[PDB]
Amino acid sequence: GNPNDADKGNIQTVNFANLPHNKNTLLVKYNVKFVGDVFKAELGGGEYSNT
Amino acid sequence: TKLKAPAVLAYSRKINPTNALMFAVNWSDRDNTTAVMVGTKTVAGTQSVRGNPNDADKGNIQTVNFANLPHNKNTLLVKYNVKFVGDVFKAELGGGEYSNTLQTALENTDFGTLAYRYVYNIAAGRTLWRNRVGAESIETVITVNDQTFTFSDLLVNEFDEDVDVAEIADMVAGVLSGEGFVTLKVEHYMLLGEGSEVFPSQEFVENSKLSKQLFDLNGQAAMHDQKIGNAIRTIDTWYEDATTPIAVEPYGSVVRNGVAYRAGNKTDLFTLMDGAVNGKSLTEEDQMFVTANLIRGGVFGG
Amino acid sequence: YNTISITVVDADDVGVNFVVSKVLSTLHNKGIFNGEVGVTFPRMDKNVGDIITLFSKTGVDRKVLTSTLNTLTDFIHIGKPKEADKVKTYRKVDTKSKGKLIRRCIKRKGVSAETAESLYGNYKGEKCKLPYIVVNSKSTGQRFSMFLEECENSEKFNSYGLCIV
Amino acid sequence: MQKQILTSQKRNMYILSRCKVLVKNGQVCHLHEDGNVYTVPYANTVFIGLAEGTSITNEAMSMLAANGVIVFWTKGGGYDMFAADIICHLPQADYRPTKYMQNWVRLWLDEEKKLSAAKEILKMRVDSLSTHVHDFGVDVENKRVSSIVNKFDKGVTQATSFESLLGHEGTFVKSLYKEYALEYEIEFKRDHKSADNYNKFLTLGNYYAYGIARSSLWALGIDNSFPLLHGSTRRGGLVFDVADIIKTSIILPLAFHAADQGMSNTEFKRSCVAYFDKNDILAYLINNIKRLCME
Amino acid sequence: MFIRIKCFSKQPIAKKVSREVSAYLEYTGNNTWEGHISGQGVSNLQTKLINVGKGVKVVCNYQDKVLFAIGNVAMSDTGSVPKYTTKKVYKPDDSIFTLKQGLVGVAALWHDLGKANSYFQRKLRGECNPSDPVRHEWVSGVIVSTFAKGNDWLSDDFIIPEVKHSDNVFGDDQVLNAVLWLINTHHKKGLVEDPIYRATKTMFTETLQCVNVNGGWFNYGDNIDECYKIDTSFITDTYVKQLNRYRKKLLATKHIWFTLGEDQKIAILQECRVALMLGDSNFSSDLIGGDGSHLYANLDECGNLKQTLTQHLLGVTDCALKALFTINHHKPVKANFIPTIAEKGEGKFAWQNGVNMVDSSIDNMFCINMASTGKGKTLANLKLLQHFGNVRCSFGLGMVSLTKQTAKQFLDMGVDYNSAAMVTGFSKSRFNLGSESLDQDEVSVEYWGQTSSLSKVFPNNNAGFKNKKLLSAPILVTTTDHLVKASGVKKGNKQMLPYVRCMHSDLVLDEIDDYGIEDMVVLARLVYLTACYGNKVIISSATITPAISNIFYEAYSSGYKVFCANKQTTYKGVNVVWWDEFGIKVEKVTDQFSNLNTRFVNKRITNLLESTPKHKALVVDQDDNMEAVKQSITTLHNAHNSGGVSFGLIRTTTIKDCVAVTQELQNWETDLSIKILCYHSRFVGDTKAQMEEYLSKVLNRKGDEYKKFVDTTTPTAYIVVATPVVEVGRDFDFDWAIIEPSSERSIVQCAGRVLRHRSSTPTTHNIHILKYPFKFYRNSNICYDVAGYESKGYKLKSKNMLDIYKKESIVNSVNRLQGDAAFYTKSLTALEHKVLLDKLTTDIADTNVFVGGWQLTANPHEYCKWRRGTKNEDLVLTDGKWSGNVTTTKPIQSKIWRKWQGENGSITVPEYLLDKTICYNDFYGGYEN
DNA sequence: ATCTTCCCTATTTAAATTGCT
DNA sequence: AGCAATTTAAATAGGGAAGAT
Ligand SMILES: [Mn+2]
Ligand SMILES: [Mn+2]
Repeated sequence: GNPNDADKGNIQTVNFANLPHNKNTLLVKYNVKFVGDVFKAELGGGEYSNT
Repeated sequence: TKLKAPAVLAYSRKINPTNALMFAVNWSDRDNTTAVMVGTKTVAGTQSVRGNPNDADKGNIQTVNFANLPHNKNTLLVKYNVKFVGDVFKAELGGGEYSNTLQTALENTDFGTLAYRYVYNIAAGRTLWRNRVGAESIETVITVNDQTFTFSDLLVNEFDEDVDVAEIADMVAGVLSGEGFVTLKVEHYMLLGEGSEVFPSQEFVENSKLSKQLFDLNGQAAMHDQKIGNAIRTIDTWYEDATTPIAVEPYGSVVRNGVAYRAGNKTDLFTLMDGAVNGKSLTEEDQMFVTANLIRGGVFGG
Repeated sequence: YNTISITVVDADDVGVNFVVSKVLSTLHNKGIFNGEVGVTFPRMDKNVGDIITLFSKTGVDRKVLTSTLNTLTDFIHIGKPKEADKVKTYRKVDTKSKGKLIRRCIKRKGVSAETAESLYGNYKGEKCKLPYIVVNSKSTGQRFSMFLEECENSEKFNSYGLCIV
Repeated sequence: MQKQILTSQKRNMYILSRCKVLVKNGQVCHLHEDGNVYTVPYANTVFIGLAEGTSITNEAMSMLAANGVIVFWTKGGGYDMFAADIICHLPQADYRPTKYMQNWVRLWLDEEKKLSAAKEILKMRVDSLSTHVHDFGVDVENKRVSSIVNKFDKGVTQATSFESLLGHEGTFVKSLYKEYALEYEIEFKRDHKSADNYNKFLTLGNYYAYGIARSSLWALGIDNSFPLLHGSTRRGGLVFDVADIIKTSIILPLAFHAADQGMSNTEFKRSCVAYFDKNDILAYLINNIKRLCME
Repeated sequence: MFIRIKCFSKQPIAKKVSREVSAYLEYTGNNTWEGHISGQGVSNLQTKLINVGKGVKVVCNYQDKVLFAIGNVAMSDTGSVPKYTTKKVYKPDDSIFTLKQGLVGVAALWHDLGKANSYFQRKLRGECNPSDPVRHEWVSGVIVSTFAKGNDWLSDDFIIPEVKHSDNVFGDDQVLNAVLWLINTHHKKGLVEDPIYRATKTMFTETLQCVNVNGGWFNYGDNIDECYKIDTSFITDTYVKQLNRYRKKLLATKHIWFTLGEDQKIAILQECRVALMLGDSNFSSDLIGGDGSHLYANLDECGNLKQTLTQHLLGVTDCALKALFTINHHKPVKANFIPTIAEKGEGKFAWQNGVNMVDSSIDNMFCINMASTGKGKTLANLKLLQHFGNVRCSFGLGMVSLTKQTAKQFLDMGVDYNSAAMVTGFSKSRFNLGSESLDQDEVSVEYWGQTSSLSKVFPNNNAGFKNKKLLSAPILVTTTDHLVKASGVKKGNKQMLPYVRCMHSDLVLDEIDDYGIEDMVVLARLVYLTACYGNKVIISSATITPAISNIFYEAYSSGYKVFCANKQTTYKGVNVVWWDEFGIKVEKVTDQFSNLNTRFVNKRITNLLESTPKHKALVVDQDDNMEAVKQSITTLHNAHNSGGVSFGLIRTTTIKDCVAVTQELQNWETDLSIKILCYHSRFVGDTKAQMEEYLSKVLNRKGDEYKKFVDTTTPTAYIVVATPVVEVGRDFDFDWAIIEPSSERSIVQCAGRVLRHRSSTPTTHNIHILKYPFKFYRNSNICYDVAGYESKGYKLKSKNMLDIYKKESIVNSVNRLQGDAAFYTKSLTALEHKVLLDKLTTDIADTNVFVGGWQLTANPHEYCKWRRGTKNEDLVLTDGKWSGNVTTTKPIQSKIWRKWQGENGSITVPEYLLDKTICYNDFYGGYEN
């Protein structure tokens, strides 16, 4: 929007995460659990869900 | 027509440099890299603040940092990896009713010149603000896809012709115009002298706090990644009354000079992207400026 | 006395005064100010200015000082040697703060530390608001701020370009 | 410094004869060879002319040019049939509007466009007749004048070459000049070196229409050196098209009326001022070149 | 255009103007030029003939009428160019000029006798409070009253006696009382707080006896004894002889003072007070340097002692005497003879030939121009002024932009800046963008003009730009507040410049119905003051109410009685010129104005009624006005649209009402494509101006140029929700309007915003009037008081508009033109007329219009305040950052068509709404949230 | 009374000269 | 060559007084 506050600093703090400069690879660990009984409604009805 | 800009429209940063870690070497002993340590000296002095006149009697034991070269090494070595990434026209938060029009309005961008000026700011020493000052010898080594490039005498203010920067600029423009990435490991060796005081980047302190924080990764002096990113995009010589290259900002604004060069004179990025998606004829320089902003990225919404 | 100009240009990425101070340091370390070359600044209003002006009586040439400031050539400009009948000569004024003179009271009068605090407790603490430069001192290994102000012209100068006595 | 008076609404109009033109005490004036100093209103003058025995100075010419008064010199004709050479000082220090010159150039360089402009400008004299009708002389809408301008329009419509335009130009000039001669019951032959009043009134009106045409062309920045009608007989520049658009409508009936009533030349000067001022012939010519340039 | 310029100047200035006039015209000899020039040529000749210096003596003739006359050249009364000019022409029983001279001279030698107390001496030297306990004008009045009670004040030696503190200094002697009021009110007028005195006092002395020291003079009162111990060092040579000659002048002329009427005495003493402040400020402005010490009056900028009181009194006397002489013996500079006015009006301007039915030699004229909008009312006013000869008038108009519109009309028709002076005294930052060279608009403030001879008697040669444009203007197109201060002010010398302006110039007040009631009262006071010096008042209002037209005629009649008995002429009556677009009528009216005015009104009504009805209004039955607005928008889009595209105006009353209608319509689910604009007055400088220019260029329906400023391709409802800022001074043309009822003149004006430019008659209904105002749900006792003439003293019995208005009605000016006093408690029109005759009545009261006796006091300027508004503080937006408790917010973004952003400017917030955040927003300005 | 003639009265135009650009 | 400053002087306008009808 306004260009007349393009002057002076924006100056704020943010969070950052960098690799340390002795290792060059990022590892991402997670566990994905696929679960069955997918067509049953956990808390819905019993006519519409079975159809 | 009247293609109004999205309020969520943002672009990712496409020149990603690492923090510029700083080491002490000699000029002919370039392999022995000892890390430049930030020392910190204590200074005794009473506090003087506007809001607390009652607390001025006793306190404020402050301990200000500093960083010099050791007294056996005369060369400061600055190591950082600059990562240029492609598809600068992809908006990450924007979309594609406006960003796709930008793709098809900035396809005629000569990325060659854009990349040249990026690699020239990498190599000539724009990333070495206060520690290239007073150095009797400047050297830059760029390692890119198992290719080594050597630069000795490049004046940083004008972007003169040298085939070495040009060679790298080719693959950098091929990345930036297309898809992919390229990584330039940049090591700067500047011979300042025996025990000359070096200049790391500064953390923001409060009006009070301490005098000056120098940038530390794990105790060693370094310089900010965004500060190097300011150096790389310092290519803007296309605003009206362009004297020196400034950092490519959406408003052409430098904070330290107290003036904005492209704000308020219809050459700001936002008017140029609205002109691009409404399809008026852009020149090459302002379109190159818009593509440089999209390489820089940032949220453009309102 | 004939004189030469050293104007700091394109120093926005780095403050102008840092380049001015590095020009002073490089003019000090490679000779130049032997005892007779002096400095003056046309634009001291609140900043030290961006022009160093050397008014040596024997004459300063472009070649010697451009070889001297080979390190600042990226953001320096040197004018041709012009003449001036009167130059506005500055001198060095230094500040003292507490412990400085306390150590003086250790080594001159030979008194103890507590009585040296006693004679100086309610005194001292002057604050110089004059325009200045920030100088690397090489013989004494610490970096400081040097204050300059207007004084009557002296025949002899220091190794920095300021007046003596 | 204000609007500096636009050229189309400038009104004063002179040809100075046997007087050295100078500046006294601020104003441009002319001093005859008896001591008489008559002031020239340079802020409202369209053109001045300089006859035999005239001599203008430097700062007088400057005050005419910076105000924007086109100045010519009447003598210079040395042939037997043609008004040969009139020397004309253009005020170019006033930087002119530009795109009207670009439009005139884009029509001048294209040959078919120059021919098309030649066509419309030949019927411009025909509509000049229709618009500017005098109270004396002939009536324009009689059978003979309408028959000859109809033959002229039919011939200039089917014309395809500039030499055909020159021939039809000659038949048009012969037709009008002789019909006016018939009305005023005289025998007329157009010779610029003749003592007959119908002839030197026509040369005085030639000079008047020349000055009007350079003021109209200079008001839009158009040079005389782009003649859209050219030939062996017709070699004067663009002034010999924008000057003789208004012969047979304005000058030639006024010249014949002045040579019929037969007082001195000054009533003819003042009658040219009166008709160029009342009907706004200068602004009419400027607006016609305006609708020429953007079409 | 053929002109002839004759010059009779002396000195080398005659030769210096000859260069410029010989640059533009031919020389016919004998210092006479004659020739053909253009319109702007005449202007360039004016601009460089006036600026060349003082003493230019130039007369120009276009054909045979005088174009212009530079200087006070007598030139032509009948023939032109005299010969043996000389002095001692008339020398009459001037009487009242000798009376004003004697009063001003006697008072001005006594106006600063009260600075001789020791308190004023230590105030000038600076060891006490600069505010006196009793003001020095009252101390000098105490001196003069004590001298009059002791000795015979008219023929005796002076000697200042021992004076004490007096609460009142006004006795019975009418002339002494005049001198005392001139002495005491040479800085400010006395203010009477007393309700019984304000209720009853009418006469000259009988009101003046109620002017005590507690009306502003008695500030705090602890050093009264030092404020009344006085030295008598004024007894010198020239002061005593000046006092003696002026006192004997008064002595010889005061026999005609008792033969005056109340109206005369008030107007003559107003003139004397104006001349006295003129002389006092003129001598206080300049630095004289010399002094005889021991006593002092004024201080310089350095605070040093200057202007000793004897020569200060003498200087104020002679300056006031010279002020009086130049303001009472001035042939003022008039405008050029505009040649684009005098020809005949064609077509819809053909009624402007009514000036050929008015006498050109009448000394007075009271025009009531009842012509409708779009007929060129201001051009007709200029034509009427130019029918009597050369023009000298003050076009006083409401709003800045209406003065800009009249200035642009004056510029493009025939009037240059050598005759016109557009005055807007705020220096607004509304600039024209796009193209400066291709503008051909934006009338500006330069005024090459001609400086009048009255500037030498004003303080420090008038002023800079603004007061030179005020006083020296032949035609003064101004905002009205630069003219209403002529009737008088509280504190200072701000009365004199519009007073001396309106003394020698006519007054033209256009659309006086848009002003407030007190504003109209002080405007009719200005009309009375203008008629006091024989100038002509042109009122131009179509929707005039008989009450207004009557009280303005009675003000003009009292003023013309002042002017008639002032020049010792028998009063034949006022030349009233009734005027509209259907005819004119000029009658010499000294009595029975009401029957002639109502007969002209009925003739105009019958000339309006056989024309086709252009505004058919239906009062809705839907109680809730929110959904009434919804249903009326749907109905009038389905009935009145131009191929699916319709323009609607929701006229509401106040700002939070406007944002309520906007926020309801934005959240209103419908198949209609509503596109909403907010058009109230609380907006930042930038945003507001942008709305104005856009609206003026999209609602222009005289051509189809608007098709390109809006999207007319898609069927769209372009709705503008506005407050009464749309019904005043806006040249807008809506397809239909939905009106929240506040007053009937609002109904007529918003009817004038529908089909203003077109001539197509509506078929069913083009106006839907709401059932209730929205204040009914907030205050059922009174709801029409906001932007209406309902109030606490005039309450409608029912607030239902079926009860107080016609359900189906053709809305025109007829209901306002007729005038009904009966049944005002259950009809809106009769409520309006009632208030108008009950506030603008033929009485003097204290806040009334015939004010007599109170002009001497400060009461008509305190209790009748011009532009009486609320406290009004100004929250200012500075570069996007607001000043006070503003808090920018976000609008609903549902149907906004156009929203202009703003960064600078200021918003005017009442102090009541300063308590909470005004919450400024880009779409709608101020609200309560 | 009006109007003319004449004497102040100085105010008011025109010429004359001459550096200056 | 035009002009400006600046002198120099001739003349124009006006007011008062006195003499005519
Ligand atoms: Mn006073
Ligand atoms: Mn005073």
